[PDB]
Amino acid sequence: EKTHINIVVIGHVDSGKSTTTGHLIYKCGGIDKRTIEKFEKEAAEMGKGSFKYAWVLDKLKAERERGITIDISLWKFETSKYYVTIIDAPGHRDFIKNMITGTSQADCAVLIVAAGVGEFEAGISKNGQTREHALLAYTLGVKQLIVGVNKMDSTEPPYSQKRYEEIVKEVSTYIKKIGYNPDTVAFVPISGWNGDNMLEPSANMPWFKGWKVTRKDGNASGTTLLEALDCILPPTRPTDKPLRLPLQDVYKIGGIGTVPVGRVETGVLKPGMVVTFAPVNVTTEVKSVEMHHEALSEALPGDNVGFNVKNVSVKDVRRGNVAGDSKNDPPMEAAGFTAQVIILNHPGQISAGYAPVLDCHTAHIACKFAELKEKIDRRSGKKLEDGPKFLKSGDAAIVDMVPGKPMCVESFSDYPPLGRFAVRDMRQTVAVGVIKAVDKK
Amino acid sequence: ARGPKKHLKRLAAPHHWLLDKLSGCYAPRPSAGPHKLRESLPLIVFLRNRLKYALNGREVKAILMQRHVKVDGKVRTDTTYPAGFMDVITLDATNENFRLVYDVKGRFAVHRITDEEASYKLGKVKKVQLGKKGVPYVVTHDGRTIRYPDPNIKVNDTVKIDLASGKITDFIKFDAGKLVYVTGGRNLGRIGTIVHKERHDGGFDLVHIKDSLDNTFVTRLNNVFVIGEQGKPYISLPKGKGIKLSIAEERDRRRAQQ
Amino acid sequence: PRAPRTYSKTYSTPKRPYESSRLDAELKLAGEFGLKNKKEIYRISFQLSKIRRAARDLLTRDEKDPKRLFEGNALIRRLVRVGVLSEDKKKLDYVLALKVEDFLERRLQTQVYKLGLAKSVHHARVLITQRHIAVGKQIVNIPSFMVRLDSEKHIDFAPTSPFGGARPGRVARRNAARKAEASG
Amino acid sequence: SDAVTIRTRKVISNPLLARKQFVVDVLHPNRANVSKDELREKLAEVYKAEKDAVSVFGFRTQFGGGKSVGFGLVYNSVAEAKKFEPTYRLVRYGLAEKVEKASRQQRKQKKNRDKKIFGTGKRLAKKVARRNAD
RNA sequence: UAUCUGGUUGAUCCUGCCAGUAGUCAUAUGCUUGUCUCAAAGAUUAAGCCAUGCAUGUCUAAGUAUAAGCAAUUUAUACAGUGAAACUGCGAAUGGCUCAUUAAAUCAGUUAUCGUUUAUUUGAUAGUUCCUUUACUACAUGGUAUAACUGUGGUAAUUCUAGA
RNA sequence: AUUCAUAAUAACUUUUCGAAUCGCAUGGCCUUGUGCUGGCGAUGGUUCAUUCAAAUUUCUGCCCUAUCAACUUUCGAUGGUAGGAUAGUGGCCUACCAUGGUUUCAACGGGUAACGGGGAAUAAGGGUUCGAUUCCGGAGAGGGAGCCUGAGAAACGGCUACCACAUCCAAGGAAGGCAGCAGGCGCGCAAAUUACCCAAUCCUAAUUCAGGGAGGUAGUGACAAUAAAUAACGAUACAGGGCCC
RNA sequence: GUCUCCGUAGUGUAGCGGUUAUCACGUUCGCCUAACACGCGAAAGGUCCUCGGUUCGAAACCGGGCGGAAACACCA
Repeated sequence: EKTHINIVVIGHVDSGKSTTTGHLIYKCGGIDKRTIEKFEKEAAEMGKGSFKYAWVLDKLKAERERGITIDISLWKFETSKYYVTIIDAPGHRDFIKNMITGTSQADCAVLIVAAGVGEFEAGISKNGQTREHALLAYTLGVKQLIVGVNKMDSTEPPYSQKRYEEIVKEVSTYIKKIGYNPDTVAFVPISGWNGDNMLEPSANMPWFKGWKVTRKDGNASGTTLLEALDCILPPTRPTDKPLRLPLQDVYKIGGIGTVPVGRVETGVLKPGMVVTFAPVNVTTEVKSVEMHHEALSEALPGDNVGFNVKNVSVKDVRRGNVAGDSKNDPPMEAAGFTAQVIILNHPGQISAGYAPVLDCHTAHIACKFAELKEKIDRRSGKKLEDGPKFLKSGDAAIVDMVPGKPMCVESFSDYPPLGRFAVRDMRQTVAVGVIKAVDKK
Repeated sequence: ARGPKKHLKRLAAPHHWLLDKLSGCYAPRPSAGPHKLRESLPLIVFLRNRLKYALNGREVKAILMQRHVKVDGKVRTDTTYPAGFMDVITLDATNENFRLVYDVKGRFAVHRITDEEASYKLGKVKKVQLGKKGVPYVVTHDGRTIRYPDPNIKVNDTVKIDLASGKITDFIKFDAGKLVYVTGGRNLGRIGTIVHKERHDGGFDLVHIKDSLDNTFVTRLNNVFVIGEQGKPYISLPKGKGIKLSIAEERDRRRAQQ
Repeated sequence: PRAPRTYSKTYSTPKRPYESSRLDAELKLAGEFGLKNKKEIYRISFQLSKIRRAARDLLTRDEKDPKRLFEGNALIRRLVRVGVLSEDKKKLDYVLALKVEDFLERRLQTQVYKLGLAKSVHHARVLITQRHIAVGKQIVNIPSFMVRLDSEKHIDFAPTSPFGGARPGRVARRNAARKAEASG
Repeated sequence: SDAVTIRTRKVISNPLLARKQFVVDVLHPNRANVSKDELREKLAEVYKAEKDAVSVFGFRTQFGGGKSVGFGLVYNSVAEAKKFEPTYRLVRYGLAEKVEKASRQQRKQKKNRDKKIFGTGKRLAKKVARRNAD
């Protein structure tokens, strides 16, 4: 046998992300009955009985008390076709950077959409996250995705049809403007809390015939969400390139040294291999590697593997570095880089010195635009003007920008997953771009 | 330490074994037997480093297991058998009988004896007692117990054990004018004649043994071994016969040989 | 738990390391005998101190002393063997009158110069280290060999050396092949 | 390879081990070394034996080149060679085949795992399978 | 290789100390680093705490097998060839690591056991044990299980164990 | 030097040992029979001696302190008698009796960045300092106590209990002591691979075969030591040292 | 990693969305000697941590980033 893929999940607040995620993990051999029954008892004492499924991924004390997904969390389950692990996105404008960290380490995406009356209109609004989360997915390199219409029982009439057809029509109009073809995307009606149309075909809604997709590789037609998870295409894994794994976390595991963990964006990580973290500049050797409490020999691209360093420290190591083999061309600090970025509406004007929190890959940092080289056409890199005076919404441009804080970045031609980024300012996605050139240190 | 020790590092082994200090950190500790570990020679070192017949440890084991050597009539099969003074190893193959006799320098030798000489072994008795049922017995240096001995046999004499039958055939009394063999001490391996002795009834009896070259030395009675009368040795003496030449005389001997 | 190996330092640093008179003396000796490090002079002086100390301890003992005689002739025989002491100076008193130059003369570097195969002591050093010179039937590449008046007649070019016949050599072949191909 | 001139030294006889030991001195002028199969081949006819009856080890080439000193053994019979020559040298030339007993690590783990069960384990295997079938 | 020097004073001779000098199986660190041989290496503060994987098990010609294990006996009708597991007999008190405790204590040289134990070895060493000892009793020879194993199983777990 | 070894008397034992074990080759006598004799061995066994040991013990010797001068004996201290216990001598313990024993010739008490020694650095000699660390003799398995088995343990890679730690829990319960080999955290100026092999040196078992992180090999390694590359040699342009014209 | 308290010349550190300044120390400058010294006579010294908005207008209104000052977390 079975392949390995990686999914992330996204959506508006109270759309039922963690409820749909956790209950789907329960159905597909995630945890036994006494573990989730314990979670029902503890959450009933807290007062949040509905969040018992959401608790499975939301393990922190602040998350369970508030009933809010603050930071991302990992959990695996084996489908009929292959292995897969989920990224539980926050779904808040407060924690939008944590979503960007999670979606950047994801191949596919499960866009959870609320079906209940009033909640869908709030989700796809100016202030809502349904517009933002779908836009941020295509920005970071999630080419293929799936949309899931949640809370069919809550909506009126429950498990009806029209309401479902209205949501699919409303999403299809918006999702074309982002870039995703809604013909290739599958639309599945589900209920996360009830457990309807996720594993087995639903009894409450016989009206639903079945979703369908029309790709170049192969067509698929499934009844449930689980079959739609099987129909996701195997991504292109660049195994031959130099390693470029931006670290995720660095743990100090009991009786086995320091253990750096991160997805192999490019290359093949293995035990007994020296690595260099980019911004801090710390060289160290890995003791061993693991993925969801299971050891590995070869950490292939797109994997939740986690090396472990040695002969150094947990502080020398850090979330954000690139273990480019100390033997191969390692990741270096970027003083200034040529990174085009197109913008998605900055309320203020974008001139110079403007340092938005560039969230290239898993790292967010303020970057000040040294200047604007050329005003460029919206596509094909066509040069329109030489040396602009200012820039506005709905316009492309190449721009050289200096970070206000030590950051590691790389060109799009060398590393496609590394080269993607977005821009944020005034609590909104002001611009989106890709880096073509970069000056090393 | 909570019991006996079965190990011997290759730094506390007796120096007369002529073992190196680089081939392993351990030494072939002799098993319990007729002689003490510090006054005997294991069969492994004798066949590997003295006769050079065997190279490795397993070669000695293979030779021993094949029923070839015969120590004191008995074939024996232990690689760490403590063969000491007055021990004769008989080899059916190669037609050689080897006798363990100390040299002048302070080690063992490879003295070859005829088949007739290997039929008898000299033994210095240590204790004479009246055992159970009133039977007298003697305790030789090798620990052999011989019942019903000659009444004239007393402490500190030497008997001629028949080996094949284990019976006493001749006894040599300890008195002045007796050729002896020093076994143990800084004066070991010397052969000379007894002139007199101071009794010293407090322990450690001393005897003044005189060499054939008018050289006299003092050795405790526990380290002596009478091997015959004056001028007639009951055993074939090793080469040199314990002249004990000085460092000057040895150097001239080498320069007269090269 | 194996028996440790024995190591010893073969040189003694001077107590006064900062003195013009001694500094120029070793520079003259090193240049004349072709020595790179002055530790080589430190080494050869250390051996001189040891034998002088041993010989001095012998001279405080009476004549016809077995210890003095045996070690005395053994040290004298070794010195006359290696060639630092002449045959008529075997009296245990000239041993204390040995100098560093006498020991330095016995080095194989100086003997190669003396027999006339290097034309310069520095060229003897490169000949020593490039394996073009052998002792007897053995190639020696150590400058300090201390021939002992018996192998001095056996000092000759090694059979496996381009200078003494044999295969012509490396840079010669590259030049020979280059000119042969140019002329062909 | 040229003017090998295999000269033997310190030859001894052991009817105890049915072998003759000798420090073999081999000179290799203008040639690097002599392969082990090379000395064994001409060791056969000097001692009037076969190729598969001799054993040589060592052969540390003398510094400078042109000389090598090693220690050699000759065995009278093939069966005597099997029963006396160690296994590592047997598999070395052509005499036997070294079967891989996995390695030391897995053998130790298997021994400990077999030590954790008291008996053959056939009844234990069927009992745990029946109990843990569901 | 039994060696000194600089510094109190305007200047001198002393006492006197500081500093310089060289070495360290005395370490730590810095800069640099091409080769051959040999080779120390979690002692100093923490004898502070440990994930995980190993570190002692074992048979011959010769203690016990019908593996309902494996080849072939054809010299073998009871096996008698090889032989897991188990019972049994030994070993596991050796080795390895550390220097916490301890200042006539340990330990070193040196005595005694005529004041004791001693597996394993080595050399020797039980004509006398049927007790109204003539029927009281097999002595070309006695009795009793039990493990492995077959099957029933229990606990979430253990080198966990029961009943037949 | 013995009430020593040993022998014999009169008894004591609920009674120790005095072969119901095993492998090969199977041979001789004839009163011609599963009749009677018969070898080379292994295992075990009571006692003695010997050996590998173990445990006590004679004499001498250990750092700094008197801003430690008296210590020990309540409830063991010194010695004697007798008895228990020990494998043995013995206040080792008990009952009684006597009041002794040590000390300025440095007792006793305190500190020790104190296991001791063989040894290491340093020097003419004298000596000073260090010595956990490859060898020998000791102590410990986190701090103590107790015990089975076995010749031998007061054993911890054997158990039992308590305290301080700490692991798995479907909350009843169960499993542990890396100052063993690697490796992890902490500590600090300060110290290596979670590798390979029983090929060597040995040890153990029933035993030639098997096992051994004992050990060896490799890797990290500028702790310390040995030797030793990085350059030499001709001809040309100058500048010389004796000397020839 | 999440959450909270502060950030202001050189040291001090005030002070207050239509506007950043003060105070001592200091920092220099004319002062004398020979260099001084005290004695003195005068003036050089802040993107209000960074970015982005709110903004007629902000450092202060708000939010993001960093720095420091405090917490709780962090079994591939």
